Amino acid sequence: EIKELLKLGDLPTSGQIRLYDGRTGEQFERPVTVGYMYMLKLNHLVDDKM
Amino acid sequence: TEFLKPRLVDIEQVSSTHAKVTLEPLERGFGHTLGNALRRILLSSMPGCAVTEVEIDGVLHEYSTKEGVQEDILEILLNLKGLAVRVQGKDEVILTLNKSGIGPVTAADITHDGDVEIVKPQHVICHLTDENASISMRIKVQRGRGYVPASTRIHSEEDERPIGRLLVDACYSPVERIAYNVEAARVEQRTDLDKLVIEMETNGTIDPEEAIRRAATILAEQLEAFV
Amino acid sequence: TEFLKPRLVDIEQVSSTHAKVTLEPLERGFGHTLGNALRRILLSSMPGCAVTEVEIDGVLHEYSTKEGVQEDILEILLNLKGLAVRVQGKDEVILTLNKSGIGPVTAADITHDGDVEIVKPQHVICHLTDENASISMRIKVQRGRGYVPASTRIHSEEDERPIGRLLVDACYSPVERIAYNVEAARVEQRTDLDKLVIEMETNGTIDPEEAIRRAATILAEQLEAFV
Amino acid sequence: TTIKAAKKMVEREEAVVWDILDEVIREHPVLLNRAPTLHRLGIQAFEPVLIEGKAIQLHPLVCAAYNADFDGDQMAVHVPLTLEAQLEARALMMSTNNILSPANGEPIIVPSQDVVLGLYYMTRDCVNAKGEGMVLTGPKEAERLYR
Amino acid sequence: ARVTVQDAVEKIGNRFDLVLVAARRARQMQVGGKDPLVPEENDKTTVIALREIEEGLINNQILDVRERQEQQEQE
DNA sequence: ACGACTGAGCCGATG
RNA sequence: AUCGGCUCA
Ligand SMILES: [Mg+2]
Repeated sequence: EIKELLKLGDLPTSGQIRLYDGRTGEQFERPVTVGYMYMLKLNHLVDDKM
Repeated sequence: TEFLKPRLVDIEQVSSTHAKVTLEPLERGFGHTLGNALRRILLSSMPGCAVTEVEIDGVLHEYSTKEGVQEDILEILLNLKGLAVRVQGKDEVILTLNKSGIGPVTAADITHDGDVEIVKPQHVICHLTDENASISMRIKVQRGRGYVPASTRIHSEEDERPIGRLLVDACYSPVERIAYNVEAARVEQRTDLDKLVIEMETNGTIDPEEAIRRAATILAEQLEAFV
Repeated sequence: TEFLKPRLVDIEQVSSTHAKVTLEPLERGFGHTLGNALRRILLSSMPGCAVTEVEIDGVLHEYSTKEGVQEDILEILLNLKGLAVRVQGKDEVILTLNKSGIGPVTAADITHDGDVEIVKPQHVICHLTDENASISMRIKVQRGRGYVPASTRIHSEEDERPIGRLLVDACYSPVERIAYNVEAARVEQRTDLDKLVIEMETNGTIDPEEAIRRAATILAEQLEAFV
Repeated sequence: TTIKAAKKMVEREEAVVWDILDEVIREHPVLLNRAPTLHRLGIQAFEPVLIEGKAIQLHPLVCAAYNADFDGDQMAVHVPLTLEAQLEARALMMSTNNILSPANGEPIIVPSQDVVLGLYYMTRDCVNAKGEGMVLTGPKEAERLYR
Repeated sequence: ARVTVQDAVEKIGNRFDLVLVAARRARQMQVGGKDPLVPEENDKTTVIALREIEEGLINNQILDVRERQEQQEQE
């Protein structure tokens, strides 16, 4: 189902896409998988651990 | 061997935020050198006008709130943070915002002062509900560069600040997005060539024009130890 | 608002080929801007004199060989490739090399012409064994920049060449190797800060010193349409 | 002029403080510990330098020597005092003696994980990529022909 | 000696008497002044004891024979 | 018939 | 400070 939704917003079915590197402004010699993810700032930062 | 020197052809204004910039002619293997090098300055650096300090009557700390207001203090600090501002002459400026009644609170409700020119006259700052209350506040705007938040400002000073003077982190850097294209230039002399198109998006606090000339100055400024 | 301006600290000569160069201080996110931008010029656009074309009597193609010679044609093409040469006036020059007998064949066995000055008078070109044979050849030297090999010279060109005129790839860039390091520099108010060390290797046709100052000039030279 | 007068210049965060710090950390090593210390490499010495934050940094190779991993971990950090303590921390406990392993005749500090894939990606054989039939004039021409 | 002490270990012999030959030598150049021989390259008295072993000098044979010298100079 | 991991965090409750 | 509670390596 996900594949068939990518062809709605037009983002490659492969999920890997072309990006460019900072430092250099020079290519990445292969498509890299990218996307949106739910992460956590779970408890105990560094501030309470040092 | 003689070096071609690239120039400006046309500036394509699309909005007070967005603008492309076309550049030709650049010799082979130079669209990658500069375009990248330009961008690296254009994000990292660049002197935009932004909000730093605020005071409000009837408020003690940021973590409290004011009656007849939908949004919280930190929320209004947060809405002030992402403001758009312009300054002509002096560096540091003190604004006065006074609005009262029902409905939203847009920036155009601040006193239009001489040097002061606002980019977005329909930006969201704060909300009001009850019609027997208002909000008066002294906001402070500054020109700097990069990101000196409130945190690094609580340890390079010892004369001490008063109560009510809250601190927003400063978003001095104006630009929010940038890229660069590498297309083939058709000059009517040589066909080997390329041309550099730099897309940008911003808050309008610095013009798309100066921005480019101002950054390449900084670039060269660094190169002055090797000539 | 004022920006830090980086300078030269020390030049560490290790050989007439190799040299590191230490640079401080550069603000955060600038060791990547210049070091890269510098290198891109330093390889692809610094005008050194190098070998391009050769003709030899009694030879048809590069894949064959000549009698009384230890080394192969491609091997002698390969030894010509990595030559050191100097030119004063005109751009393109035609040399004549004539040596005969037993032992090696160094460059000092070429006719010392006016504009022609050789850097290494004991470089290895070719070897001879039997003492009843010799080698005569017309070599061609040119000033360019970067790397236009033999391959791009056989393609998108229609001028037909004769038989015997072999092609070596051109090593115009006098520099043969380069990198750049990004280490930490420690001021007593910001710790983010860095220093730029540029390693290089070369044939000595240009000094490690001028090279850097000469390239950053070229860099800035391009930037002069935006100040 | 006293120990206490210095007790104010330290706390004031005066600049000259950090100056001396750089020449103190110069030629004065450290002990770095991970529990469980199942064996002896669980402690090693590493000549530190300064880097600001709340967080400690480390090598990714000795990752394997220690019972270690970067995911939610912690290291206590002792300091060896007497001239001896320092030098014997350099002479023995230091990481530089511990490339080979105690238990067996294999080096424990090996190219773990990522450092690896670079070399495979690099060295990996082929027959067609970008052009061929080349020669080069040493190891130097190669680097030109890549970056 | 900041990177690797492999040359100065096998000079005296082992790694344990690289301590009590250098501890004794790191002690002598910390108290009553004492001479810095191989250029004091900034460094501190920590490295110096070992650094004298890296250039053909300090040994146990040279710390129990030259302590008789400071017992022939104070009469 | 005996023997019971190595680190430190935070809270709580009575000799 | 002994015990009880609960997390992360
Ligand atoms: Mg783990």
